Amino acid sequence: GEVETFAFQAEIAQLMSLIINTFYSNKEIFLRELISNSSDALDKIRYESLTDPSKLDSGKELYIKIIPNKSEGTFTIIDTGIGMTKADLVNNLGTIAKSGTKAFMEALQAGADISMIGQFGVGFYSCYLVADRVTVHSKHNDDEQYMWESSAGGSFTVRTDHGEPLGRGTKIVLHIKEDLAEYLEVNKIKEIVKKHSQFIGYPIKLTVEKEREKEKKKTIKEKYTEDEELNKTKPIWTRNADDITQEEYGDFYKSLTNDWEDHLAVKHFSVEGQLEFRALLFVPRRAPFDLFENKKRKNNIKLYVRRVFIMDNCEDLIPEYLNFIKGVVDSEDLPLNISREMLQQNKILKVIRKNLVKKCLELFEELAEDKENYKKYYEQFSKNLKLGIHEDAQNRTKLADLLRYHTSASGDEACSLKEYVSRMKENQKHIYYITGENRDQVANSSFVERVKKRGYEVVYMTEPIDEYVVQQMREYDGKTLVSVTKEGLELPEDEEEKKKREEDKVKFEGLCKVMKNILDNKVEKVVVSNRLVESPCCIVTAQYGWSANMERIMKAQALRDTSTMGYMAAKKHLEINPDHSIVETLRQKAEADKNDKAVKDLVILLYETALLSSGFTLDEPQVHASRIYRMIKLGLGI
Amino acid sequence: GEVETFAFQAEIAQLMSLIINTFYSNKEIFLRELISNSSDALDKIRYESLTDPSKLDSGKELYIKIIPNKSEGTFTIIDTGIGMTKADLVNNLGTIAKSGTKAFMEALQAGADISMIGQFGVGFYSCYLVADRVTVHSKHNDDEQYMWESSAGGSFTVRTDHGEPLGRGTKIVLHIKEDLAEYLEVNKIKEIVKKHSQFIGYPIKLTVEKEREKEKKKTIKEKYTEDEELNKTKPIWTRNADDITQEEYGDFYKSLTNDWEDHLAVKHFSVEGQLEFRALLFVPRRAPFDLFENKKRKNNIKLYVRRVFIMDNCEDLIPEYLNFIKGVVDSEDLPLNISREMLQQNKILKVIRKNLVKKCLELFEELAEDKENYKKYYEQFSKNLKLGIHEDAQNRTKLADLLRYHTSASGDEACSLKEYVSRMKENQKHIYYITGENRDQVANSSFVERVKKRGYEVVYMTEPIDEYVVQQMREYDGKTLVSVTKEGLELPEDEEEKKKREEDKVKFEGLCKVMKNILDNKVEKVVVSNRLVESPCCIVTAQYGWSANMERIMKAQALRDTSTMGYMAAKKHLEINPDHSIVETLRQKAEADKNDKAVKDLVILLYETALLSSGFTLDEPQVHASRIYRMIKLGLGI
Amino acid sequence: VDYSVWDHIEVSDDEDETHPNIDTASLFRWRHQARVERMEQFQKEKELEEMRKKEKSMPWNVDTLSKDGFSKSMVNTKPEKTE
Amino acid sequence: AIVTQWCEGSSLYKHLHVQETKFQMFQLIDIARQTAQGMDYLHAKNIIHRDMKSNNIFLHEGLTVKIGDFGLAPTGSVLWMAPEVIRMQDNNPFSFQSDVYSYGIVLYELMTGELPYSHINNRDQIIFMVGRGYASPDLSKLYKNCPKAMKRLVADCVKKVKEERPLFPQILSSIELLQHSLPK
Ligand SMILES: Nc1ncnc2c1ncn2[C@@H]1O[C@H](COP(=O)(O)OP(=O)(O)OP(=O)(O)O)[C@@H](O)[C@H]1O
Ligand SMILES: Nc1ncnc2c1ncn2[C@@H]1O[C@H](COP(=O)(O)OP(=O)(O)OP(=O)(O)O)[C@@H](O)[C@H]1O
Ligand SMILES: [Mg+2]
Ligand SMILES: [Mg+2]
Repeated sequence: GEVETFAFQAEIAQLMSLIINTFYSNKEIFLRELISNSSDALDKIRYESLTDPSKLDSGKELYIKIIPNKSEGTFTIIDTGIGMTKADLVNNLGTIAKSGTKAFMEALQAGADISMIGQFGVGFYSCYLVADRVTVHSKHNDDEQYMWESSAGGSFTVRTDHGEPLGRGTKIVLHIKEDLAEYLEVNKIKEIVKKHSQFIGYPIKLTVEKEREKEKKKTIKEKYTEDEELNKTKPIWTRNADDITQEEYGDFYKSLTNDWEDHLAVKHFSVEGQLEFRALLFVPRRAPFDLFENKKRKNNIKLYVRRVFIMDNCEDLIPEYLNFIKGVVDSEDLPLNISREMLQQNKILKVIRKNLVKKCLELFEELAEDKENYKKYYEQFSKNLKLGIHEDAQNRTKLADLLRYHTSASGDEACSLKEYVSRMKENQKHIYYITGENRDQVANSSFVERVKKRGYEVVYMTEPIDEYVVQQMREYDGKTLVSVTKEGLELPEDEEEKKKREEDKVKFEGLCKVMKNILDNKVEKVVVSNRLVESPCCIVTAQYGWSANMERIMKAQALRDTSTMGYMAAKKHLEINPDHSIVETLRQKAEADKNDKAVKDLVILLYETALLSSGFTLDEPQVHASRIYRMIKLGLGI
Repeated sequence: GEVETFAFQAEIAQLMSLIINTFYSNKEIFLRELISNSSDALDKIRYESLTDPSKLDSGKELYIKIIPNKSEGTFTIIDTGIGMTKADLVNNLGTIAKSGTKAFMEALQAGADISMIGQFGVGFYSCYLVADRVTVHSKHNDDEQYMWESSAGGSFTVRTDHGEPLGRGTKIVLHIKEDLAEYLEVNKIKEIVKKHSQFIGYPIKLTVEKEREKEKKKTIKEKYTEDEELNKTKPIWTRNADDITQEEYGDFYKSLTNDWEDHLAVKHFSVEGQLEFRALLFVPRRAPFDLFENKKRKNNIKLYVRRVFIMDNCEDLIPEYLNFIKGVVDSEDLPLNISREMLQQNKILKVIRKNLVKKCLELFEELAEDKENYKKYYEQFSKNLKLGIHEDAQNRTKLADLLRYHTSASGDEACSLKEYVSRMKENQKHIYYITGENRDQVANSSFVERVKKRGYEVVYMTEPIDEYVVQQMREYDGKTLVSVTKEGLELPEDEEEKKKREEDKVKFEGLCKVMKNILDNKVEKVVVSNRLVESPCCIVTAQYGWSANMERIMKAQALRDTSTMGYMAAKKHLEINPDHSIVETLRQKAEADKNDKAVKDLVILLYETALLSSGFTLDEPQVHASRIYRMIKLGLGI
Repeated sequence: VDYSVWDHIEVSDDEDETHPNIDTASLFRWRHQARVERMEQFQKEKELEEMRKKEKSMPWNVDTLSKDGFSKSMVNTKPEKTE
Repeated sequence: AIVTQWCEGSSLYKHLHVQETKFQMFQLIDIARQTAQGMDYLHAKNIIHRDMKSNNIFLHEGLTVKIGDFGLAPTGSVLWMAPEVIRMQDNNPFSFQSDVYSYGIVLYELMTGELPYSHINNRDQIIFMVGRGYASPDLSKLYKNCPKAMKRLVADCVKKVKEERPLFPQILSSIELLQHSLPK
């Protein structure tokens, strides 16, 4: 055995094609890397000045300038950074997968308090995505100005420069491809800078050709106007929160969201450890008109690493019910892909996701102590809190305390469940709630008669979503959620009340059979009501069937499946008031004659009224209407 | 000037680190690349033998064999493909960005049947994602057996191999890192192969732990497991449609979807031209029970390029109303990124989306010609058709013809709209439709009284989604969709009818005014009804306002604020029947006495009844119920 | 560019790993309870050289990956429908 | 615009012991298949269930079946609990094959429509026999149209020897071969 050892090799020509065509999906990202490298150079020149100010003798202004020119199709970037020596330019620009920035950091001491962007050493070549020929002008203080040029053909040319003395920094010149001329339109440059480089550490200038008359009309027209407001919004999340005024937060929110109104609140927090990031969140004052619209974007939380933009709408970072949250997040250690678009470990997103939800819940908890503002918050975003109940089973308990409702004793004020339990008697074990369309309907229902007359407070449900939330919200603070519209509504009664009820059953036993055989199929059982006081009869629902308001909501959804609606359809029970005069008269008449047609008509009409009073829609409104038309003919004498 | 030319260079170690950590998010891809390369070698020897049959004298069986070894932690891949010469070995494994396969097709002339996938020359290095050291046994027909070994440390070792004779092919042995024993799990391997390389055209045998039932006289059975194929399901889409029978399609569909029933129908096709791809489509016989559950995979068409899996769901393939479609798509020309996990050009996808939507519409059109199968299809997927009406703006025209509905004269069988166009009266100009909750409730409505008596066919509307359709489906074949539940219901009238109408208006004008005074704001106006015979009065809606069912549907939604949408809610108009005895007698009473308490009680009771017969809810059921309870006391003399 | 640190992450409430015939909330709760159980038995077993290796090889989780760097939360006082 | 729907369902226990819905033979077989699949995925992720019963499994909308549905989205009920769990002898008698026995009682409910050991009104007496091996699910009460493969499968699942109860992939394999022979 004789072993031969060889080192790995690389094909330059194929590598160029790979990095050009298979690395970057989006063409516009070419500008991000150029601005990143310019910021790299500016940070380099700045840092050495901290030890030797004489470095800035060649120039004291730290800036970046973008000078598009449609006439020659040249997109030129000039910055005043460290610059290049000949050794530096050859070693960095000629060597793929070699980054001078990484070597520079590894040369610096521990704890330099400067973090930089590029590490892979291939971001620069992304300029070839839109440029066919690259010329670079650079000048280091310890060297002369040189010329760098390549056409991505596997070779590059380097020569000395005798042109205008740039002083210090770098001048990148890209000859744009013919069909990529859209990037010369100033609007897209502003959009790209705001989207990706909104928060760079140095001001970026933009020189635009707006006027064509040069120093002509009455006034002096200037061909170029220097535009500075490209990165004016400084990243306040970088500063300590204790030194930020509320006006600063409002200005940042207005700049980011283009809102004319201020925020409702600001949540700021950072995270330290292996996964380190900073976050700044805002709550808009008005609920958007398209908050729950399906065709639109899921989230508005923007992701940043080392102040560069990565992903705008990442579905993995927040759930749906918190989509209204506005803010940005910046990190420093996220492992990026070759294009700095995704993460090489997607489960990192689900780790950031877990903490931000908790922070948003804490912020919403911090709003409740001020009732006035929390009232506006509830008005604007009642649905989002409720929608989170049904899906976020993890945070259901905490989100429950953030709920407010009208009650039978709260008046026009919305009251929390905590107030509701705090106002309850010692003997009551359940939260009595009623679902419906409006507060007055549920207040005036015949079911709440005995409930109200015995002094037990009842919550009023008026929104359609209330039926969904109470499905999971079976009990709050150990108190069961009991709807009085269902059967088995238990009220604490004395021995005399039980004896009177039993006497009612034994007196009305045969009459209940008379009703049951008269109605046939429409009612499963007729029983003496323990919830009515004045109204003769009412329709109550089964213990585990759908409630009256529930099935109407179910029957009105456009996309639900009808194969199952047979199973949970509740069975109708007809409760009868023992002490009503009409029921006593009907009892006497039925005892006199079991076959009275008039008694049959009265029973059918009374049940039809009972369905309407209980909220059930009539199986056929026409027959009830015909019965009432027949009756008023008798009352008038037709 | 002195111009120096230099060729671009690369750093090997940093390039290796980039390939390892930056290009692949998930580690499981290393199996995909290995299977791809083994299939490449197998196709190489196959094509060579197509010209020289003696090439296979070293081995006749073409396959890939996997030999996981949990004891040594060695994941052994053995395929009987083409071997390596020493020059090929070094040039293919030591050179980054060099693909011997790419050189292979670049060597081949045009016209050869080639499904090669290996192009970037870097997929082999993905083994280092999970293996610290790569051991390769190779044996070409024209060369001896050699050993190649490296630990990604920038160097590799080459020596002659003198172990077990391989004859021909390649034996890759990976020393998997200690943290990645998951890839030795038989279930994990099966999952990965079925997910990625399920349709490789060569037998893949996976050999695993012993099959011994221990009781020598004891039973031992097989002291290993001989599993012969995991890719049993051949890619039938590659075959022509004419040579595939129904049983083949059923077995293929059951294999992919794990379904126990067969397909309802199959559509198989390819698309040629500037882009080539194949598509095989299945419609299940039963609706998926989670078709509109939004938390999971929206689109269920799997994507393939050159028969290797790319991505399972892209929202740019099918819309939401086509979530039930099952099938796969295979192509040959899409340029993938370096990771092959995402398609760099999204413009193509929209063309594919258009074509697949068109062809699915064609398939649905084919189904309608066979009623019984189409009746099952309509029963199982009626909702999705109507959602396509709502959202698919372009295909609404053809999508509408696929709707079947029960009509007043259709009995129990549902009828298409075109069948309604088969049955106009010559004077009839509008497709009359009525909305409601049940077929019976709309069959005998008071609104359809005159419509039925005049011989005009009507359509019964019972599903909640229907009101969204009539919002969008305004006209069909140039015929308007007019509801009889709204004002302005224009029915062909003769001179006698309009003469009687004017006489009735003159006679009842004062009565109309007095009811307008009594009902005040509850009705916008009172007019004499031109649609009622049996009902003394009914409630109609505005010309452009909601219907009662439509308003119920809007206010029953749980995610919409009714206050914002409330501006559109229709005004209520009371249409009184001129010939009704009740109306005439009430007119006589009102003329005799205008302030009669009996008259006002009768009119308010009549309006409350007319609300119910019109599908509207009562503003307070309790007061109406109390009105009945008071009245029937008079009947009982209470 | 070593990315080996982050490749070991376990997140329970992940919708991507869900089964259509299992209640998603119940599965998430089951995963969470399993996580709680494994870290609680691990510390009891902790209270040895082989013990030292498995802690370094555990998938990082939300609780252990990082800690809070405290910042301020505020409420914006501005008159709604001002005079 | 259109809005969404969400997760609501009802249990097998209510459906069959209260509503007594007449599930078709293929429907019962489909519930068997989906329950077996959901069990296998639970076991595929080395997860153990300890309170299998018709109460803890729900029929969702579209006849979706969701295990873990404690509600619409072992408290007695020993008729499903396996005998080796009942004696409480082992510190943790809960196992995959105990779940096999419980799911076999689930198939007993599917193919009989009545609780096992119905002739007994005492729970502790049921405890005493089924724990000691005196009582077995009465397999004669299965429906008359019962295919033989499922009958043998439920027999295997209710076999008192925990090791003999075949492991869930074998259950699913047994169902699919019979399931493809259903149209007979
Ligand atoms: N304006 C500049 N200022 C300083 N160095 C520069 C500049 N432009 C290019 N370079 C050097 O040339 C190499 C440029 O490329 P690239 O932009 O390819 O690398 P990076 O920015 O360092 O890494 P990454 O590819 O991860 O972004 C850089 O790594 C840097 O050393
Ligand atoms: N088992 C094998 N049989 C035959 N050739 C092989 C095998 N393994 C590696 N090679 C050769 O090594 C060269 C490199 O391939 P790698 O597998 O490195 O990338 P690719 O298959 O060439 O392309 P891609 O990187 O796009 O997947 C390949 O082009 C192939 O010719
Ligand atoms: Mg770079
Ligand atoms: Mg490869």
